[PDB]
Amino acid sequence: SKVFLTKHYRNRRAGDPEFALDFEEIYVIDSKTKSITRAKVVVTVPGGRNRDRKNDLLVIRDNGTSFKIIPSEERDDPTTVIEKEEWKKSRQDMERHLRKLRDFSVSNWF
Amino acid sequence: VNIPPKSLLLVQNDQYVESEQVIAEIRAGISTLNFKEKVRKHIYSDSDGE
Repeated sequence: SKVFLTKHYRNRRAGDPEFALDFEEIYVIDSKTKSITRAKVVVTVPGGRNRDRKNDLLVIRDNGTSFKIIPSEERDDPTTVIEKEEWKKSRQDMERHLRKLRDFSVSNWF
Repeated sequence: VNIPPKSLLLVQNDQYVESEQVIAEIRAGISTLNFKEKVRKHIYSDSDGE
């Protein structure tokens, strides 16, 4: 559905001993709207431009619409995010089911 | 919520209602099969008199 084009750092070749990727320049290609736009990346990492671009991690969420650059030390294991999303959806569904009872608004969620 | 062709609203304006209470009836606007059967129920007097 979407194709991401990540520009290399300083247009270096893959065989270069110091290779990197530039996440600030990513072009998405939509298939439903026949459009090719840019990615509104949100760089949240201490260091600025002086920080070497070898410790980074682009996290993509919300159906390929949210981009965040974070260091590779604070990453999340797959089970963690799976459990997070499952817990959020399950809590939303549980609050929906219970909202239709007369004893609501006087209850507590333990 | 409401249904346009046939809605029978059993409630009044500014009326406090609780959950799972019947508010309207769709009235099953779709026509029922026309097999009309007419039956005769008899009222029985409970006490004696005129």
